[PDB]
Amino acid sequence: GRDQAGITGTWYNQLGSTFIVTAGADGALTGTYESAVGMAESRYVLTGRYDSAPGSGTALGWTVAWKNNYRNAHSATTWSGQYVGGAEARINTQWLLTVGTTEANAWKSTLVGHDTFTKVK
Amino acid sequence: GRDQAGITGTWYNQLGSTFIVTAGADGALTGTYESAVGMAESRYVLTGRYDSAPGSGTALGWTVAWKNNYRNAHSATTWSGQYVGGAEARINTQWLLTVGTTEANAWKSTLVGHDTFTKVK
Amino acid sequence: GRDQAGITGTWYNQLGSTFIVTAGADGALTGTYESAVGMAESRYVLTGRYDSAPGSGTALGWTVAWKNNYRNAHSATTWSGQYVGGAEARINTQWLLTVGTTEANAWKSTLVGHDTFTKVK
Amino acid sequence: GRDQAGITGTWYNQLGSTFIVTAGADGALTGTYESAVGMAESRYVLTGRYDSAPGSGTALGWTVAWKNNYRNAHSATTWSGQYVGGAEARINTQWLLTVGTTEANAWKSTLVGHDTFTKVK
Ligand SMILES: [N+]
Ligand SMILES: [N+]
Ligand SMILES: [N+]
Ligand SMILES: [N+]
Repeated sequence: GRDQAGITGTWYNQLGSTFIVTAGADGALTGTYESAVGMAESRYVLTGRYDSAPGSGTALGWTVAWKNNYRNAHSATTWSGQYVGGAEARINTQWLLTVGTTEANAWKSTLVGHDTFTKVK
Repeated sequence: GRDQAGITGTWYNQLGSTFIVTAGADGALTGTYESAVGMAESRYVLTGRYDSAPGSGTALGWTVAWKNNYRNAHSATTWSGQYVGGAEARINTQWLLTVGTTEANAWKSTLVGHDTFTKVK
Repeated sequence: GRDQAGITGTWYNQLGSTFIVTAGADGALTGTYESAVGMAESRYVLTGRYDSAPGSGTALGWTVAWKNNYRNAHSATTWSGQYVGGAEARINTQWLLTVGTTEANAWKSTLVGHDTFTKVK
Repeated sequence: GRDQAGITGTWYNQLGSTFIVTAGADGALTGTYESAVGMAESRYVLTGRYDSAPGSGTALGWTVAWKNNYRNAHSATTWSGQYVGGAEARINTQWLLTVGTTEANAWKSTLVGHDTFTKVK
């Protein structure tokens, strides 16, 4: 993949969170995510996909379900965005966080936000 | 997983699209997605995660990168939502679709929408 | 405005909420919104804008701050969408609900959802 | 309103755009928005609402329909967010931009993004 080498590795967001990803030649993303905010402790599995054949950014997305051996926040976040390489490489994303709720509370089950990931803290 | 059996199988959205998923005991989602709208032909790989231990819905998300052996739309969609079981089982989602763009066009790179998936067409 | 007459009046969403709007020739929307869900009782002021000169839908949006003489939920919702006329007229929207929070909690301050409004309940 | 004086005036986003707003004691926002990106030239009317009685930010939102005497982009943007006062005052927002489309293209009618407004450029 064009940006396979650029994506693989460790990324940090504006809040302190870290994620470590391997991009496969087949478009796969696999790794772990460690949050700095919210009901999250330690690492969580992440999986996703990217465009392996894009001047344009490389579109990608991934999911974390917020369950590991220390916490279950009954929720999942998806990040959708694009990787931009270079000396100031970035993964710029928007995200959706859905919490498991009763049907009566489903209208308020999904938060939206944005994260910018860089190679340095 | 509590809803592993409920999630695994074939789901249809309000637009005609189909997706087929296997939920693993470990929280993994793997399968294929076939769209009915947009720049999409045939099946695309999908991967995601769900809460394996939630009255509450089961939070989940998944990603499709819109590249296969017939099309490359240089884009990825993530769906975030919850599975609700029963006779009228549903996966209710919001989604984010990011297109790879130049930096100048990044402000207009992400679409948002919603899909409701059911077990019958 | 092309759809001024079509927009002006009373609309109902899928949850029971009601809103009453006047569309001005100048692109203004003014009216009241009464919710069926959440921390809301009675009517709230709404204001917005629409495209007065669009086969295409008419783009529009409006805001409600959730403060009236009975409740203050320290929050505001914006709806963005389009009006489609005809025998089955609809206003199809996505919405963002932001709650006032401390800076530490700002990452979780905005909910996202969707509402479909029709002329009949 | 607690933050009426703090909100009233001129704000600049990260892209260069400017908006000038008057906050009324009754929760009204009125003013003009001038974009730096997209199909926009000169000023457009904006209207919105804010929480006049919130440590917490002040929730607010507003709408711009992208029609003036120079351009009609057949679209409207809503911003939802919160005002935070102080020496580094900010209005932090998410936004939804809906374009008028045919029914067949409605699934791709709404863009999502974020803007941070400050009192200095
Ligand atoms: N965010
Ligand atoms: N949608
Ligand atoms: N919703
Ligand atoms: N954005």
